[PDB]
Amino acid sequence: PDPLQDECKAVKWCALGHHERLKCDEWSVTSGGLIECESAETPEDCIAKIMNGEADAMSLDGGYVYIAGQCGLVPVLAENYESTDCKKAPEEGYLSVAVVKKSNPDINWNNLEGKKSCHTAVDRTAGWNIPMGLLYNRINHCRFDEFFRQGCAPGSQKNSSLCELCVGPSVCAPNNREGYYGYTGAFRCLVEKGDVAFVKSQTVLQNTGGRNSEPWAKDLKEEDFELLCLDGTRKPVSEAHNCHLAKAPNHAVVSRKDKAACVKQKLLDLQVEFGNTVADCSSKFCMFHSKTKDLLFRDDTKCLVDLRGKNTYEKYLGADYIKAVSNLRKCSTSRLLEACTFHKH
Amino acid sequence: PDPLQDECKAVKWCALGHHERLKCDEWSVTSGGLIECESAETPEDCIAKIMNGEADAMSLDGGYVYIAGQCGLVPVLAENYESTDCKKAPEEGYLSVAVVKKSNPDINWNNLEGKKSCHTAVDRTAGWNIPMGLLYNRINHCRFDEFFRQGCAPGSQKNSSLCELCVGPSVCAPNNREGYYGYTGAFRCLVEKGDVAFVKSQTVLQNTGGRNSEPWAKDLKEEDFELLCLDGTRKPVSEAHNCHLAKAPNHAVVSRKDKAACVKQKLLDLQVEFGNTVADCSSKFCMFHSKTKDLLFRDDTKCLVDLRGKNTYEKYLGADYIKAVSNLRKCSTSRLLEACTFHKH
Amino acid sequence: LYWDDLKRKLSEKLDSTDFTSTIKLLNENSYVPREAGSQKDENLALYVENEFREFKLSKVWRDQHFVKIQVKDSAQNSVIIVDKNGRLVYLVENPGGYVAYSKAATVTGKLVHANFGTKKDFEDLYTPVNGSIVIVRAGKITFAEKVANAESLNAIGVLIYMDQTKFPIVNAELSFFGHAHLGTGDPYTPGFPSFNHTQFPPSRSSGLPNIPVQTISRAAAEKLFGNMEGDCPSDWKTDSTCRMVTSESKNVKLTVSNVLKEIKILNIFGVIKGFVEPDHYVVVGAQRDAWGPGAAKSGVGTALLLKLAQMFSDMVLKDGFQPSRSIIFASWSAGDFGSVGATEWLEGYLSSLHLKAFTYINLDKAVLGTSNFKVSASPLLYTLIEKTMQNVKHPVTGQFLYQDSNWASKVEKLTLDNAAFPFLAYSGIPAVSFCFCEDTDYPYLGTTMDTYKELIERIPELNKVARAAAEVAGQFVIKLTHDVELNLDYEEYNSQLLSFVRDLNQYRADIKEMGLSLQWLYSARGDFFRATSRLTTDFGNAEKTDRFVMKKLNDRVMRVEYHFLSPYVSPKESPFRHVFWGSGSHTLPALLENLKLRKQNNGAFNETLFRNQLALATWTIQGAANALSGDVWDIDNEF
Amino acid sequence: LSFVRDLNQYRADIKEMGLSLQWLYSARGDFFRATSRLTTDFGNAEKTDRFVMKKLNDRVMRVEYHFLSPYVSPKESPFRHVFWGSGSHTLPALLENLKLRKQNNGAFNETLFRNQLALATWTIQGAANALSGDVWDIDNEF
Amino acid sequence: LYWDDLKRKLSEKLDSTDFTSTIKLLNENSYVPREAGSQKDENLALYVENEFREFKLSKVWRDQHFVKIQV
Amino acid sequence: DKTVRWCAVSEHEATKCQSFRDHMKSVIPSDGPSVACVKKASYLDCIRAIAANEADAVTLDAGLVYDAYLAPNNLKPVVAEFYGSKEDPQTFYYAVAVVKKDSGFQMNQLRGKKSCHTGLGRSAGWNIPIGLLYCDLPEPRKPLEKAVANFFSGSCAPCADGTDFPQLCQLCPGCGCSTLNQYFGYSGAFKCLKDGAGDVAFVKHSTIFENLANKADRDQYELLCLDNTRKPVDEYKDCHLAQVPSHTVVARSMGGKEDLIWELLNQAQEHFGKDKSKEFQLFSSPHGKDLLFKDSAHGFLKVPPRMDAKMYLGYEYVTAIRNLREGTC
Ligand SMILES: [Fe+3]
Ligand SMILES: [Fe+3]
Ligand SMILES: [Fe+3]
Repeated sequence: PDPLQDECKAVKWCALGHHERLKCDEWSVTSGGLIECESAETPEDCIAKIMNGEADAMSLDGGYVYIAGQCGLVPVLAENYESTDCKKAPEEGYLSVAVVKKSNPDINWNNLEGKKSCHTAVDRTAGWNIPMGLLYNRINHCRFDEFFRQGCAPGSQKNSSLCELCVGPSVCAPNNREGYYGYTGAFRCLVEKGDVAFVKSQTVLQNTGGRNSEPWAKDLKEEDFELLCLDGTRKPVSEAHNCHLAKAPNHAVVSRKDKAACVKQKLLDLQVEFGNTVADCSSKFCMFHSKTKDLLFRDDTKCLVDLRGKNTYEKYLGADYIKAVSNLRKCSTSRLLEACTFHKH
Repeated sequence: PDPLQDECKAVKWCALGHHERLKCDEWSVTSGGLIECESAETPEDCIAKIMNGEADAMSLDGGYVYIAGQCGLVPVLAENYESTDCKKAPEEGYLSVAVVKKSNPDINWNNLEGKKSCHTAVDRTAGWNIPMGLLYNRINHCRFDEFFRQGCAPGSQKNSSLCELCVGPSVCAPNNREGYYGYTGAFRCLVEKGDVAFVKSQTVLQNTGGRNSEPWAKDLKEEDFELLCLDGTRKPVSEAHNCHLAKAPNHAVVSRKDKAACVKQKLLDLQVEFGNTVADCSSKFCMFHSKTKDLLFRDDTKCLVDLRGKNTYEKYLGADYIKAVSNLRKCSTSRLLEACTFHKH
Repeated sequence: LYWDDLKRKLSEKLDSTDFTSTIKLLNENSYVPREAGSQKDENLALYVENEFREFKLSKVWRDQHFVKIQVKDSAQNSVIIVDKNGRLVYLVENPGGYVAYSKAATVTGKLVHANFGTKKDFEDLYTPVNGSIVIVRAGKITFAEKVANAESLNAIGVLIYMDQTKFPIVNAELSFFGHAHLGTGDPYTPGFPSFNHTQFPPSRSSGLPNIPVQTISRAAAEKLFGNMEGDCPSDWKTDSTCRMVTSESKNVKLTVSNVLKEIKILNIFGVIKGFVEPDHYVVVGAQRDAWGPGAAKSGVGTALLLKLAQMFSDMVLKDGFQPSRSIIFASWSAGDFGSVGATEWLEGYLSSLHLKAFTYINLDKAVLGTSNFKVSASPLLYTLIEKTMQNVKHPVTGQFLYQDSNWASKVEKLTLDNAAFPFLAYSGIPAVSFCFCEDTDYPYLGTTMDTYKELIERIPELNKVARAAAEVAGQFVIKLTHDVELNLDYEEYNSQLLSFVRDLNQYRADIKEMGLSLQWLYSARGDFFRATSRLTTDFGNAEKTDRFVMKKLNDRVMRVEYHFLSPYVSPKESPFRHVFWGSGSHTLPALLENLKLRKQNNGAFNETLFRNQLALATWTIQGAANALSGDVWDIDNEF
Repeated sequence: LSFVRDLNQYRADIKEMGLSLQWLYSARGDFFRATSRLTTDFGNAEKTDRFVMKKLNDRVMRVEYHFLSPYVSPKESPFRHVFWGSGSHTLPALLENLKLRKQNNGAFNETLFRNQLALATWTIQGAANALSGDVWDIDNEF
Repeated sequence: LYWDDLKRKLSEKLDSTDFTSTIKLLNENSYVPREAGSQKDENLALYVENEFREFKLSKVWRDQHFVKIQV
Repeated sequence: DKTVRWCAVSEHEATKCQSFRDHMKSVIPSDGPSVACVKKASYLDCIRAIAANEADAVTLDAGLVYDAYLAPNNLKPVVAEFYGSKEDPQTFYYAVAVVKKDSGFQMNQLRGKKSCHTGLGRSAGWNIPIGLLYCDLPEPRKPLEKAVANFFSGSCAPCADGTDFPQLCQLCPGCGCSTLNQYFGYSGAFKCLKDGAGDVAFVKHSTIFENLANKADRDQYELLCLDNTRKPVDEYKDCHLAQVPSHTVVARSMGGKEDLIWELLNQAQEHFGKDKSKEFQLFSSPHGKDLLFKDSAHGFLKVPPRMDAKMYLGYEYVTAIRNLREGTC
């Protein structure tokens, strides 16, 4: 590395499963190789690839951003959902709610013990960290798979209760090959087998009113669902604002310190030709648009915004979130996190 | 080998080079698998195969019969050349002569030192043992490749003088892939490059008078050649009887003691349908007839006759022959013979 | 442990295993009409899958596939006697079963009776089939072939029935299921695997009939003959009742309406990782689907597959058995349609399976009687079959399977209708396939009568018999793994090759009229012999301790079988490339078969075809040699 | 990947035709893993176990050869290499035919493409199953 | 030995080898119009063959072939 | 219940192993785990033996843990040593470079000096210091052994090939890979310096305290810090080359008896850990230092389920090892 210059030739992206891979390839061709694609079957494996430079960048939910940070990666750019003005600071975060069927008269916050649950995935913010930590502070033990009777929390142990509702070909995988994986998957899970789904507040709207055209969701109505409020009551979905579990930091892009800058710049640039601005997404390529749901980025992603000094995972996620995930540390089952916390320096 | 019976299902024959192999195959098919074919590139290798039961039988010139015997094989049946009555005892042997061109006025028995020689192969009776041993008793050393100036004695060291006249694709091999190999090859060698050929007495006749139709021999005349008599004179070829080096035991079939009987019986039987009796050899199969020259048996072979008690190589070859080959023991270069004489019992 | 140990252990384990129970269990209504790609099918599939898991054996997975199968359309298929107009008598019958992949059509005309599906041979009879429906007995050959020949002679429609002599079934109102595909597996994915129907959906005729084929009940056959003038010959090792041709006064009309139906085949695997060459397997398969309850066609097999997998896993964990090479059991599906399941799997490793699987055993139809013990395999497994038949004692007779009076045992060639055939003729994997067969083939075989009852009613000690079958199958596995040296008879091919050269020399005359030298062939045959002689030597000089030098040799052995597949013909065109056991003009036998025609002085002999046949068949063998060693760079530079 | 990319520029045409083009990605991936294992097994193996190394180098030695279409006869089309060969089996040849689709004329042989893609897929697929995946590639789901 | 060694060695060996001479030698009328399957051809062939033998390298052989050329 | 076949490297370890076997017999019930001892000549033979089912366990320095993980061995770490105190267990230690007082050279002036290493491929004795000097080595740097042999003017690098790299065994002829070589290991590498055979010893922060009881004897030595200064030996926390992971016991990936290994060691530390018994000590011996386990260990911790060597060692350390092996400057 004598007086050298320019390692920022191309950015290698880490993609889960098949679909994210396809989307990445497409993004590759069209960029003229500014974006390179590596793949893995799990989020943790993707973070590992980036740790050891087998890849450079991926976008992640806050919960996984925590793991990534304990493993030495840094946040580079945040996903902003509220505005199309990409110069805005990162939002304070999205709303995390608990959703049930209006059909079901008895379920409430203080009633979960025994019911059937649906989660985006283990270790995600809205699907796990927020709700599980708030329940933990109530039951003061960690056998969540004994609190709920049954569930689908992708990334859980293949043979616990919490995998009994899953379906996707790869049963219970923390990726798209599990049907009930993600914000959408957890909603469907609710529609079809669970009593409660833990997801983001915009989820019901994005999947009712024919906005989602899959057989299972085409005729669904926003009015068929309610939210669980912490105080025990129930409210319409249009009331998340006054009936949510907590705020959740936006998903963020991570890399290694060595390559953060490179990564930034190429993303900010690529956004100029492939972000919100693209009027039609079936003609030209769209980063924030996904053939399926939420590939590489959240489909409701508007802008990738600079972090304005919150260049550290403790800084970006914020105290409150850190404090909450830490309280749940004792229940982790993340093999990558134990790995990243072995060395004593 | 509890009280068992009948190992004489089929006899496996060892064949040199390509041609002998072809002939063997042909003999196989037609027998309905009574004869099986194994192959090797040298006589010694064939004897080795039989020693260690990789094959069972092959026919051999007296010189090689000696080696075979020192290596523990036994003679089973002899090739008879003089009569078609296969119940006759084995002949006393064929005549071994030295032949030159009438063209050449100066060569004689007492003149060989310096000339160019042609030999059937090293270790054969007419091509080597008889003539070399009789010369040895004169020069009392073993550098025959320094007595003759140059030669073709197949089976000799690739880079001695004695390989300098050879031609066959495989230069100097002790098989058919050397052109100047055998009774015929040595004659041609004489015709084309040598001054003396050591062969059997019937050789000139079998290859002159259009009896041999190859380009090199079609116009040759018996009268173009003479024999060297031990007393220094020269005589026409029709005079071998009074102008030969010595008698040579007939070629004989060898096997191991275990399988001698089997071998005999199947040969005697096969002779009934495939020996002299076959009126036409292009229609039906003939043992003693060869596409080329002398494959598996000598083409002048008439009968395979029982040995009448000479079931031992010392017994069959006879004292005189043994005494002669022994005197040459010190010049052997046979790797198989040293092998067979290593053990001290 | 040593062989005796494994032999002794495997025996007592076999001494305490109820095969009859499982053969029955695989008969409960839970999975009885387990047709290909049916629910029952899928039921047993998951049963096996779990059982394997329960057996605690290593990795075990599923193999999904979407192939086009043919089924009986809602419209009824039927045979009816009718003159040059309308049906006078009655609709012979509305067949209860059908011949898959049969041409979906309907035609009428004369009705000839060519004993035993023409056999291709039998077609050389008096009455011509030049444009007329034909009747044939189920026997010597496969429907596929029966039909194929019929059509090759320009016939139309073919009826297959089970006569009384050949099929001593009391009930004559019984109907059976057919195949009709002159190949193996889905008839639209030759050499390459299949997809959806939505994607790559060709119709057919890609090696399929193009002539309606219908299975007929003996009763129906009776009636047909009833309306026939001709008289059945004694040459036909049959018995009275049948005719040769329908009575001129009138003819018959065949109407078959069948439809294709995309189903989802499910192959179930499960291996037992080895300890030294963990990546060299011994595929042990067994058809799992069936038309009727197929207790024989599919029961005994899967029964053995399971019980047999149950043992080895156990032996490995509890008894200390350390297979040097991994074992991989597999229960195929959609087998009634040409091993569609197993074949499309192979289709998947078109050029690497041989690098993985070194032998394929097959348990299908393992127990069908107690008289004979037929055995079909690749010469490479000849000595194993032999030495094993010398270790296994007949279930009924207290004596050993091997006939001590011979030195040359009888081994049969694999037929187009045996899952083992594809493994050997297409994937180049040596394969064995035993059968406690009978002089007469099981009758209830392709019919709804293949029940566990009528079976055991016809084979009282079915348990002991199945046990034996499970034993010879077991030893094969122990043997193909126990030792470090891969024990395959690569020598037997020298003979197999010489035999060819011999038979070919019987035409040296014809070979001469043509400028052909036929010299290059001997060279190959020889260039190959040496190759084997070195391998056969290198082994002896190598130590069963140098995992490296041994691996380098065993791999050479593992190449032998595969390399006899003509590398000059495309799998997509002619899937069975094996010059010795395949099918096509590349076939070694096919060469002579064309040359024989030379003498007939007619045009039947295609000279240009021969010229190549020989030419390539030579380089095929030649290559087989250069690939089997010769220390690499074979130096027979002279010639 | 470059191939897959250039091929996605016709995803439109690929769509007019019932083609799913999904099996190709699977192969391309089923192959990627294959190389990732090999690339791993090497690191974990010691340059002292002549055996485990030989078993690996052999796999590497298969890589190039296995990209030769095992569905075309050498006697007919000798340059079988899907990447550098010459013939309709050629990977480049596939796109080259598809390009003609847009020309709305008959220049595009659809049946030819269908196969081209179909086989070119299994060619790649096979290349994968041959390059390891620890043998018996277990992506049994799909 | 290590790469550097082999690299360094191979270099000095390359530092002392007259390629120009041999490029010329292969121009003497002994083998000039060395057309395919010509005598000159066969001449140089045997030259290389022997040179290899002279180089004292291990096995060295010939590869015969009869192809149809156009003239 | 059942037997754990411990792999002992050479005589001294073999002696301690047999005493370990005997003492556990006297305290463990008939239904508890027991030890059997298998003696080999080197750690590498212990690694093969475990893979071949000839033994079950052996404790290795973390740099050797990487090698043990590689095929065809595939051993995994199951129990880790910890240092410090039972009160604040440390699962790491410090690699230091010890030299004599006033010898007058800094870390940037090592070329031409004589070095004492604990053993080829070990964390403190080799991986860390050679990793730090790598680009100061002359090309060609492959093979590593040769560049190292040309940088220093003689070394003792136990386990290295003295036939191929004679300068590496110049201070300990033969490069013996066990305690029969008096300059082997932490204490042997220190003895190599103290005896005056070498100028620097690449050891751990506790080595000198385990070897010199008097502060006045210890005042004769110093540490080389990375900033090209020197500090006293008490000041290792601010003058060390790196922090490295603890030594760990490894076992087979299949039929490995990891449960029994933990069971045996957990009981062993309870009966025979620091200050527990007057009869036998797991972490010391009259027969030698660091036999079977390091004398500086205070106990054991069970490694988390199915953790592989790479995860155990951590990205950093694994990266360093890799970069030594191919490595580009
Ligand atoms: Fe989220
Ligand atoms: Fe003679
Ligand atoms: Fe250490």
